[PDB]
Amino acid sequence: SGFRKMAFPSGKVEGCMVQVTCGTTTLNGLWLDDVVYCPRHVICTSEDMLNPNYEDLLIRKSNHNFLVQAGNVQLRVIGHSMQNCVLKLKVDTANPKTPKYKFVRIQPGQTFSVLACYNGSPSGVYQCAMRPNFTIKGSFLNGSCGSVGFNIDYDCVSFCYMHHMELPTGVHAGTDLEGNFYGPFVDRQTAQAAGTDTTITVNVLAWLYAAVINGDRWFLNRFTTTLNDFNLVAMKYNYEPLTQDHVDILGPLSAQTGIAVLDMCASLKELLQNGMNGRTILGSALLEDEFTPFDVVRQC
Amino acid sequence: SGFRKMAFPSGKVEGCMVQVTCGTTTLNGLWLDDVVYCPRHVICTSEDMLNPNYEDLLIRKSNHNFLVQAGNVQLRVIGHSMQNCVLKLKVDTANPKTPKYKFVRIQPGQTFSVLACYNGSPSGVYQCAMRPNFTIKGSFLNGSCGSVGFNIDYDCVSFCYMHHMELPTGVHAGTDLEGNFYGPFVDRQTAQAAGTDTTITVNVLAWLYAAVINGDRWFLNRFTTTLNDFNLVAMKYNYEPLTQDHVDILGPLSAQTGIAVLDMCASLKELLQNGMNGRTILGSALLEDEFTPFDVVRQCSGVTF
Ligand SMILES: O=C(Cc1cncc(Cl)c1)Nc1cncc2ccccc12
Ligand SMILES: O=C(Cc1cncc(Cl)c1)Nc1cncc2ccccc12
Ligand SMILES: [Cl-]
Repeated sequence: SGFRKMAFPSGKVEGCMVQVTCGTTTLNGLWLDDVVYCPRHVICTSEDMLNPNYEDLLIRKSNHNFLVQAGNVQLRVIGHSMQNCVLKLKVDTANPKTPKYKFVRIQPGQTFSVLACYNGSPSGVYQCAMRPNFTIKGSFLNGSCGSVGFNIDYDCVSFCYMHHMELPTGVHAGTDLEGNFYGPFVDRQTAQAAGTDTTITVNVLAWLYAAVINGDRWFLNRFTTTLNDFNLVAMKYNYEPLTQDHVDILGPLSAQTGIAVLDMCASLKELLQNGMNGRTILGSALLEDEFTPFDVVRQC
Repeated sequence: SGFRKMAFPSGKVEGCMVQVTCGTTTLNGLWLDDVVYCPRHVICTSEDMLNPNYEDLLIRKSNHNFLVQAGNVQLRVIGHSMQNCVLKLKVDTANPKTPKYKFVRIQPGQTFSVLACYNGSPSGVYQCAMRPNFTIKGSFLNGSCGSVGFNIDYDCVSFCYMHHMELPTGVHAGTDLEGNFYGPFVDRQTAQAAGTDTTITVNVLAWLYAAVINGDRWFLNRFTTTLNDFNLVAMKYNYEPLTQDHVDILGPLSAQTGIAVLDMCASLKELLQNGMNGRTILGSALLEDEFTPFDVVRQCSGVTF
């Protein structure tokens, strides 16, 4: 019993964190096999942050301009290339602690663990979700760039995020491990704003199922709803539309608890209308949307 | 920016997790040097659990009755002994991944990271606090016994908790690494109930400072209070008393934000008597009490391990 925001154990990722220095800038890199991946903005100066020409800046660099430190050992860069917004530094040593891994691009609503790092050293691990506006609500200070988001599948690490920047509202933007940004963001200091965020509806429903599995039933009601009526109500509270894919994904939780998805959708509509009235669900006074249907099944 | 419930990086502890099997029971063990530590209830049957004589049950066991598995390698047990509610299995191999470590007993209100394990394999890591009623509000399924709680200080792991059981309310009880239970709990299948819990006041204040550091100031007010008046109010809402030690510990956060501790207590007093009024603090509609003053400083200053 119990329901916690739970991150994956970070050990497999910790053995991959290195420090990358280029001139006066120091950030984190991910060392897998003989390649160190890091945000390409490590090559930028003060004059190169509004409109950097990364191809132009990178061509002026030599391998010895990149200082890579893995623990107290300096690694030798023997090649460099850019793939979208990530810099790939070929090193003369394969990381002996390289886990079984994959690079996966995730969709909004998906969760992942973040190993927040500074100077190539892991400082904390937390859990977050890719918001519908493609930002993440992380906990990051200056120097955290290059920190990664991941999930674990048995013994395989799926790297899904690399931290690049903090937007004016304090939220964070980054890329997959192929350097493709999540969202309409660019690695430039030009004025950028995250779109209005919305609640991840499928995740809230999954968390309501987690609460039922844990014995919390106060919010249940005798009503059901059509998918369309639910979506008309949901949109008014800035909740993401619930698709037939989401209904299908909630099938196993629906089968386990005996509460049909549209029946739970009517509970959610009622909660949105009434609030909680001094009550909590799984120790929370707000509807939690950073647990996917997959997370709920795994944890329960 | 941002404020998350953040656990310590679990790698140093992951390299210590092993699976311990005794008869039909399988749980987790902590392999440090040449000793595997695990809950002594691994030697119990369902009947033994009802009223166990652990000295009697342990004397009947031989080293070969304990199957210890570290990854896909079986370790050989060469000795066994009991220290309070923890079983210590001497193995013929020192764990090459043994980090610098200490066994520390924590106080209620202190936080720590839990590496939840099943079959000697780490499955998740989460941050929690030792409640004032000595339970932890964890997330554990059957097979999680032997999962450990820890903190990291520089490169040293301080092991502070080992999971033993789930109480009827769904909360969890366990011991320090010397086998001494936190709280008035016993390792027996019997009627046990956690006491009425209270809010960790010093931690709520630390989290209010974290909110101010992150730009959330709506709850601040012009008022201050005496420590006695605050404690009279706090006692009424099932909040732990705030001591002069807690006030001193909140000193650095008070200096950084410019809000005296008793000034933040007057904000907390008003939050208690009046509620949040539709507002949130750090994305929460409840006052969070599972971040200590040290956790707030660590997170808002980026300390690494
Ligand atoms: O945002 C940047 C640098 C940067 C700026 N403009 C564009 C790019 Cl691609 C990168 N860094 C930071 C990341 N995360 C949290 C931070 C908290 C404080 C200060 C800096 C932080
Ligand atoms: O509580 C026990 C076994 C036990 C029973 N009586 C006394 C002792 Cl010392 C130990 N196990 C469990 C621990 N944590 C979460 C669990 C969720 C479901 C089922 C079992 C769980
Ligand atoms: Cl402090």
